[PDB]
Amino acid sequence: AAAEWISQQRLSLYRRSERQELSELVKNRMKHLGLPTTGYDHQNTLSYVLINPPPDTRLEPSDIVYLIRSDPLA
Amino acid sequence: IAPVLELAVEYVKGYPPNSPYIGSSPTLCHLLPV
Amino acid sequence: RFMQFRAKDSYSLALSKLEKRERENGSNLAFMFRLPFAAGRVFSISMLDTLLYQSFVKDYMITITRLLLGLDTTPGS
Repeated sequence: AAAEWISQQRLSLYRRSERQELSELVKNRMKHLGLPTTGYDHQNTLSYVLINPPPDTRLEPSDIVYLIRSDPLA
Repeated sequence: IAPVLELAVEYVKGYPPNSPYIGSSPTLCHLLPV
Repeated sequence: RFMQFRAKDSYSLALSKLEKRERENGSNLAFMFRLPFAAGRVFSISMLDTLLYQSFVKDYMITITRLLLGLDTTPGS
């Protein structure tokens, strides 16, 4: 009855995506090198730089404001 | 000839573990047990 | 033609004339009657170029070849 199990994996490997292929390649190399697979567990964002925006622009969350901090020793 | 009908060490069989590259189609192969 | 070359061989030397006639009639398969190729002793990767050019007209051609070669494995094929 092993052929039934073989067919199960065969459909699974055929249905598997490229992300799973890339994910398994990293994990295969990690166990070969001895590193735990967990912790390897995508970038759905768009970022840009605003040079000197007007004083009326709204502050959104996760915003990073470039600062020129004065010399602490002076 | 019968007519065509209108109506119908030993090796393990598995997939090679370490795929060398991405896109290598997994073929069930004759594999060494170890 | 230089795969298994018998210089003192009238038959293989006569195949040269046949391939020149086929090359005369504009045949793209002129190497076809060389004995090593017809026997499967030689092939060229330039056939893969023709496979890619053919796919402009036959979008199934690359898939069919890999199915025959086993390069792609579809369940039930």
